[PDB]
Amino acid sequence: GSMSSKSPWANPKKANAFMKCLIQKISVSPVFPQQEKEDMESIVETMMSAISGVSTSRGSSEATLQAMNMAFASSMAELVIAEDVNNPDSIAEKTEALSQALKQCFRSTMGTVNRQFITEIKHLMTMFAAEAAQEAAAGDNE
Repeated sequence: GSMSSKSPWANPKKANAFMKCLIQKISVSPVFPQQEKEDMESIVETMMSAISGVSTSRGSSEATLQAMNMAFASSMAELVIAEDVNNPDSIAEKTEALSQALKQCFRSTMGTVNRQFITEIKHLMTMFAAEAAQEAAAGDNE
């Protein structure tokens, strides 16, 4: 909103709602296969496990905020890499859906249209996928 506290992963309570919001959108599987849902479910449990590992409930750290934020993007990026190499067309549709999901999820949580996280996530996702794709292309050379 006009004035809102920037507590993305800082507050697990809102983090859970934010994550579930994005997770459920993906779980809809309108274009992506339900196979990814099972992997995603494992990722969600792992991310929650990681949070538990970081702290039982009370505790915070800059390392955690950055590592977990990067970790969420990295896990999605890994899924993106597989889809990108196998079929980049899917990525275009998938990113459009994700863009919509991010906008709706952020507005439904923090209610802030900051695209700093979106830009960072997209940048890392594109950078990681691009690098991976180049490696995949190099591996599958002629």
